[PDB]
Amino acid sequence: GSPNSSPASGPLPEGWEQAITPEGEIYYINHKNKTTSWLDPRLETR
Repeated sequence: GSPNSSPASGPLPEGWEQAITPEGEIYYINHKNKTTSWLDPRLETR
């Protein structure tokens, strides 16, 4: 969905980038206050 279909249904807004910890566990990074959280992705779907 290059044009948008994909980076629009599961994008990563500035302040929420997905990555992996040195341990290898997958988690989300909050650059807003430099903190680590395991809460569902940005959009998720509350």
